[PDB]
Amino acid sequence: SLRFLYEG
Amino acid sequence: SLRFLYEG
Amino acid sequence: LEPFYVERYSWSQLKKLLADTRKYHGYMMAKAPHDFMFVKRNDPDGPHSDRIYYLAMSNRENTLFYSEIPKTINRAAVLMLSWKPLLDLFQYSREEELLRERKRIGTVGIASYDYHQGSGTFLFQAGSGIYHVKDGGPQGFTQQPLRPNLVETSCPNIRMDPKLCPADPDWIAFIHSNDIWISNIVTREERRLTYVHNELANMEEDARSAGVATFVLQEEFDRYSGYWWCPKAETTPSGGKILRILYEENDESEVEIIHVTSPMLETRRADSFRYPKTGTANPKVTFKMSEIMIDAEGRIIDVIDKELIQPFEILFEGVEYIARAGWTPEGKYAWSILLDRSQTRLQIVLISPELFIPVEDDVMERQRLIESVPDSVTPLIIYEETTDIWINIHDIFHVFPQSHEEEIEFIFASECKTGFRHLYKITSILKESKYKRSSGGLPAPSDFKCPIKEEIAITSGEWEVLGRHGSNIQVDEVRRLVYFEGTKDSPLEHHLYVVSYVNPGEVTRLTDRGYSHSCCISQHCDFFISKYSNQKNPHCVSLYKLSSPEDDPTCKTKEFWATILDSAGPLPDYTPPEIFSFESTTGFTLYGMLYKPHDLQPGKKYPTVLFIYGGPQVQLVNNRFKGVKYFRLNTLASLGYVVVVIDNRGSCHRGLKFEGAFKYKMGQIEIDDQVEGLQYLASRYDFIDLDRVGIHGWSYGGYLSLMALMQRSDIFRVAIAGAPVTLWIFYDTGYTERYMGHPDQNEQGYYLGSVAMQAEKFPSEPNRLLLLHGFLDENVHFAHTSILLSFLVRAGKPYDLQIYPQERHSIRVPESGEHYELHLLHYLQENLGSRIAALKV
Amino acid sequence: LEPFYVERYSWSQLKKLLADTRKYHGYMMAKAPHDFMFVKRNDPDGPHSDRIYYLAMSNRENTLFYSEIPKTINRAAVLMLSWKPLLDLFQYSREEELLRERKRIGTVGIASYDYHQGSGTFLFQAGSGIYHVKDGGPQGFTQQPLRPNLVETSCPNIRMDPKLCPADPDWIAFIHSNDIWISNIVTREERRLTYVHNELANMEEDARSAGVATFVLQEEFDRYSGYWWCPKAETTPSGGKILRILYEENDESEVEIIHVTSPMLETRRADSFRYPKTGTANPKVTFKMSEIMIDAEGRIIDVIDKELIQPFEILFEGVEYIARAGWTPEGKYAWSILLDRSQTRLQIVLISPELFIPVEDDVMERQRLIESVPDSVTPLIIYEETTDIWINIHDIFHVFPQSHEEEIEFIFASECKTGFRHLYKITSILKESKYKRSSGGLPAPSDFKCPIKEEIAITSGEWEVLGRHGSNIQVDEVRRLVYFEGTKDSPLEHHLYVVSYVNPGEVTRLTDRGYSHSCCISQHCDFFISKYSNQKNPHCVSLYKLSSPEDDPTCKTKEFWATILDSAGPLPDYTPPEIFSFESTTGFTLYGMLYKPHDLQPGKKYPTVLFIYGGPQVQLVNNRFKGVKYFRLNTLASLGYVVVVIDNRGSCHRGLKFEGAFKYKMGQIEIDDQVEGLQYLASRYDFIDLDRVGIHGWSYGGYLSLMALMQRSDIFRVAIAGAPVTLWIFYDTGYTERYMGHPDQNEQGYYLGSVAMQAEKFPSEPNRLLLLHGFLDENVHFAHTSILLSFLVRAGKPYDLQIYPQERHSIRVPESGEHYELHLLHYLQENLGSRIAALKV
Ligand SMILES: CCCCCCCCCCCCCCC(=O)O
Ligand SMILES: CCCCCCCCCCCCCCC(=O)O
Ligand SMILES: [Ca+2]
Ligand SMILES: [Ca+2]
Repeated sequence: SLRFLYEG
Repeated sequence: SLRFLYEG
Repeated sequence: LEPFYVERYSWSQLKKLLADTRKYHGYMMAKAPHDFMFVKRNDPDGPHSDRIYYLAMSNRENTLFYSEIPKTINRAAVLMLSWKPLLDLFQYSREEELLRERKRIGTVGIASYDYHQGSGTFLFQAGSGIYHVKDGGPQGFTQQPLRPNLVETSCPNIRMDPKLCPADPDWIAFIHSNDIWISNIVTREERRLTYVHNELANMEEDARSAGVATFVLQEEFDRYSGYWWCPKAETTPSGGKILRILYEENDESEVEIIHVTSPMLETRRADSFRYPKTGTANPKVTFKMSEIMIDAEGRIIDVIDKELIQPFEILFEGVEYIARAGWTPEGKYAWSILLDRSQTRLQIVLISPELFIPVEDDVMERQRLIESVPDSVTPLIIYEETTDIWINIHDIFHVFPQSHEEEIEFIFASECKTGFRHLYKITSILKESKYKRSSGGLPAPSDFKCPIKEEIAITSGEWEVLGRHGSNIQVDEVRRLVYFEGTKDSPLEHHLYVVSYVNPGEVTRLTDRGYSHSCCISQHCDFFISKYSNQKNPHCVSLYKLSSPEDDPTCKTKEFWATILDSAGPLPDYTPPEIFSFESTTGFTLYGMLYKPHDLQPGKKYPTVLFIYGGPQVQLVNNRFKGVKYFRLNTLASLGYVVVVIDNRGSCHRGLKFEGAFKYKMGQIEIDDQVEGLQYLASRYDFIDLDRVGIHGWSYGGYLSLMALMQRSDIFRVAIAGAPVTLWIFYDTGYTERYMGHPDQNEQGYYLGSVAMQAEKFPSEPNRLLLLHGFLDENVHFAHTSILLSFLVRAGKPYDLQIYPQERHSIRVPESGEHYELHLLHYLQENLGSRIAALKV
Repeated sequence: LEPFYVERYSWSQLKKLLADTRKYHGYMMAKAPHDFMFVKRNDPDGPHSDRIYYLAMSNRENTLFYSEIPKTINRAAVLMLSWKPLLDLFQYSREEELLRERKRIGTVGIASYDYHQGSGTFLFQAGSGIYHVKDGGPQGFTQQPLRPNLVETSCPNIRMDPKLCPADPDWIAFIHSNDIWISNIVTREERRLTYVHNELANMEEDARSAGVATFVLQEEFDRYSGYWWCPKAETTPSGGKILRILYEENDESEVEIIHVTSPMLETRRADSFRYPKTGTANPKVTFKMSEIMIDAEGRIIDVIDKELIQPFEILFEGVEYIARAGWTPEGKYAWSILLDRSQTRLQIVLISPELFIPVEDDVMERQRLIESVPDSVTPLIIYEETTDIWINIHDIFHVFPQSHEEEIEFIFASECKTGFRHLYKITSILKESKYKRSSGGLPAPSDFKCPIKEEIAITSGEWEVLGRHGSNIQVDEVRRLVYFEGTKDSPLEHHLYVVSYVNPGEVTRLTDRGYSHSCCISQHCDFFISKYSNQKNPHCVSLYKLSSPEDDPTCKTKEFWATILDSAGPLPDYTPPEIFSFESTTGFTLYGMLYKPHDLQPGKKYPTVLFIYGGPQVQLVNNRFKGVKYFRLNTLASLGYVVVVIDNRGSCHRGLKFEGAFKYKMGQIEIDDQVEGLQYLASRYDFIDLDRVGIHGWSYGGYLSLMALMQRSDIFRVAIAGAPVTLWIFYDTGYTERYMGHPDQNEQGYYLGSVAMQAEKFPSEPNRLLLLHGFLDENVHFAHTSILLSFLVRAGKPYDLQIYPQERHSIRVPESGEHYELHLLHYLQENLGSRIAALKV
């Protein structure tokens, strides 16, 4: 999936 | 050697 | 209308600003309770009906808690359920690290758990250790934290994917060095079941695994396990039993090997990865069965590894991917949801254990075993469907108890009939097949198809049932109802619904409007929990009791029982966005979000930042709290940027036709929708300065950020592209072929969709293009950026670049995220927002 | 004094400017004639005394030419020698590509050639093909281009490093898949001599090579061959002969393997390299000998591979590196120049062929062969020297004909006695050694040392003889003179000198002052060619006839004979720099170059760009034409930048003590010299604006550019660091240990010298730090940049980055160089020079 992960 | 090569 | 120019802070001052505003968002960034389970007390004298178990974060680690559900409540007051810790205190590897990328797990601790109802046995992994505890079975209910009991091992490496045998809670299985092992938690016996992989060998000459989901299945199909316990034990005359494990065996020998930079940068090395790039070989797959003979007192007598009577390619013609698998509730058949390469044909196929025979290299003894299996034993394709768009795999599949011998009854969901995902009750006839194995021919395409006796639509309309990311059904087999999540009231809100599956008609909404809900329904169908939020209010978690009116069991009502997690409350910094919409020239209503600049001055126009994803399987615009994950859009608004987000055609929760708009054409239509919505806002709101528009996104969002600057440099002044796809030939089979087809069948779409092939079309002015990328990215390889740069250099085009050397397709190290936010904010200031930015042209 | 702000051009306009100015420098960037050789006509009736052969570029490829040297000349006119092509017209691999990096070859075509005087046979590689032609031997002299004759082969892969056997010009040797082969160019017989490497295997399990110089020796010691033909054949009683090849056999099994990104970025792969990082294992080395028995009509009878009687580590105690090797002129001894690990001990060691015995795994037959070799046969250390700074390896070593049995006479050069490199005539006594192999002990350190009978200083003073990059001696054994290049007249100019080696006294300069000269002396010692230039005039190549006065053969004079290459002439765009100097507080005169801004306005101060190298083995500041390679410093001057270059302490051509200033302390002293010289200029020239100083350099220059910004942010506004060393632990043994020692013996120097360990010390303001790096760099790995970035991100520091994805430690693709120049010029404009740059703070 072209889905990045960043929650901060 | 820390010697780069660029002649243009 | 004169231009507003943002306050021009230094790098150190922006770091301070961002740090201060991050300081009051530690408590916000905390996992809500999840993975709920209801267990009945069965105690008439006691005050509690149920105990609920769940995973939650009380900066703490994720762990198991329980709460007590009372039989009665004081309906004047609001009951806050206290969180009791289930576990006492205790005394990453590469495969954990990668699984956490594949599952998109941001949090730390216990990720999941198993439970055996009949014994109360919990099984869960916590760090390297596999652990078990007992609660809520014959042994009763604890009033204090339980000690986790380590499952001891002689295995040297990390044990992955532990599962309790439902047939016997003394037994567990797990993966170790890509082979299936089992372990008995009472006797401590440990046994390797498959001998397919060698831990000591190099991956270049050792590409076989068992019980494991390969990269594409984890990344593109959300399947993380490759083995499944049979739920029932077969008794032997001896007094013991036979336990069964169906598993997938993979051979990745012909799959291409790529090299990804090793995290330990000091080594100056690179790890090997089996990566099936689009148009190249996926792994060679098959089904296998491990037959495990146990004696009267729980010791292993024997293990017989078994294979399909004929090859996988023969028995399951045209199948590339094992999308899902499992067992029927009595263990008579293994089931599987199978896809073809194009992902335009789905099949649900029952597989009997009698299709499997022992592995035998001796050709004489093998031929006796083949003929001993009857010709009546065959694969049973109980359901088959096709589409001209694509099959979206989901987790909805419920099999009812087998009532008649030659029939199977089940609920499935599909978009193939109407173009929206709906529930269908199906009954299939298990005929003896026309194909006979003795004759010595090969089976024709349709020879394993089952006739459809009954196919009733349970739901219908211009709205979808949800089957992904935790959304599922819950079937009440007593009252003959099915609970499900859906978009019926609104595409901006998820809601819980209920409907009959026998005489389907009225669909009753069980959740309150003005919130989006993610729900869990009790196995007993008398409670549900909702994790819910809206644009203004942070997420809450509440318990609701279900009941029927006296006169009609079909009708279902709900009543608030208790609060599990209270809302943190509206944060004073955070001003939420307004949801807008507009009728597109494409014929669809398109939704968006608008963050107005804070302290809006009249007679002044502000610089605009378009945050974008714009890709399949995601909806950014809905009625949920955006003050956690998208908190920095508010920060941009607080400094004077207009912030816009638009869900263009191709995004999800609007049916298959809407999603299918960019089939074969990714990158070609999305910016039209974005510009249209952006122009709608500018004519309506005069504070939007169209001369200073920036665009920013990650992954697909970064892809579109590059497409925006390439296609529409007239609109977009700056583009900040995060981990973008610049070349579709680099991306994998499962994703690319689904949306774009095979490269040879879409030469122009692949060309037009690849920005690296079109470097000449980028702007010749600098300070307009910023590329961001994690250096260690194994999903969207850094070569996307490196090759784009290569062609930009050849074309004489300027670029800016920032690498995050410790990151993959994610930002996990705090310092990376802080630097990213700081650099982005400073970039926007210097090249879009500020007064110096205007002078710079 | 008000600030001058440079004209602010767009990216497209700067591209135009640079392209226009590059358009009149195609003819400038062309290789001067080189690799000269003189051959006598021996024709009394003919008008020519000699024919000279040379490699030259007439955008053309490098090829062989000849010119005719007349017996007499018209001394009124100037003779221009016409270039006759030697060759007719014809009908990269990884190892060619890497060799061209190691040798620093920028040009295309024939890189070198062999010649056998007695037959006239030329041997040379041209592309993949090895070729030969005949001229100037018994067969006479051609008056038209000769057809190159391909040496045919059955070898599938590229043949490297071809050499003619001096003992028999029918035979050649070459390297193929890291093994030595031989081929007969008449009979076409081809034979593999060593069986040490397998072409089909992986390099991870196949680390042995023969006849090959490994990475460190090519990169750090300028040795590119690992095998050497014996110059004489031993006759056999049968009527045939024995040819010999000494060779180095290397085992790189224990050398660390790093991964460098593969040039084909689409593969997303990485190549394996044996890279000995500082403080880790170098290859295990030894000497071997191939004994090749040929019959009466040139067919190979047999090949006997032979090894040292005792191990290399026993016979050559303390030796890490085989720096050089060869044979004595009669072939009686093989010689070798050997270094210890610290490179503070050199040894010249003679090695007899009798030290080698046949390879035999049979322990019985081996023990007979060991005892058959006499104890008198032993290694002969003919010279040994030490230093507290370091041994600078050079190519000067001349062995005279052996006059007496127990003596050898030779010229060597050294800095160890006085601290400046001078020629010394040495005579060593070849005693029978105290160590006896029969006794069964091991030899003590001094047991192979030869007594020094005579050691006469041929040259002396506060100036050096040149022995690197083509500079060598030429010995006239008749007149007993030695020709050499030196710095006696000036450190800014190289000149040709001559002196007696018997009664050394007067040193006569044969070249004219006001130019720097690179010279070739004829083997017959009656001509020399000078390639010469100065700061104002482009390079010329002229032939000079040598002669003595009637009264004194010792005294040598010269006379201009002819021009080989005429000067292109002063280019109108190009204004050269002025050489300056200043007395440093360190006690040394330090030289520099100053490019004044073009059209210098009075009462105005200009932004300054300090171009820097500042590392060992290089001198940037001298009296040579800088309008080819450093043409863009003039371009910077033409736009309004002051450009400064300073040769700080540590640079070369100033003796060993001056070079030794930064031993153990690299990065700590260089910027003091640079700032001192920069402050000298500012007090003298008020047009230097010290508030706007930029610094830029490549490799060591990039290293110091980072050190400048880190140490002295008060001085330097911007730093542009090209392919820098950010971490000394990443760099190799040969270089790092020579200048900085072992990491454990210099913990603070390694720390202070590594900018990546000191990320916190960089500026918190952006637009001051620009990193540039070739992505495919196998010398200074990209990890230097990637790890620096990692720590800058952790420290919250800003950076700019540009990658050149097609480049290694060099810029070869034209588009890369164009983009680099464009981006650099634009960066300097926006962040140092222009009016907007001043506002930006
Ligand atoms: C200072 C400005 C920072 C902007 C914050 C942007 C948040 C980035 C979130 C990354 C993920 C986006 C894709 C969302 C999805 O596909 O689920
Ligand atoms: C537009 C500005 C361009 C500046 C040109 C700089 C030339 C770079 C030359 C690279 C090599 C330097 C090291 C010299 C050496 O060690 O021999
Ligand atoms: Ca996934
Ligand atoms: Ca070299």
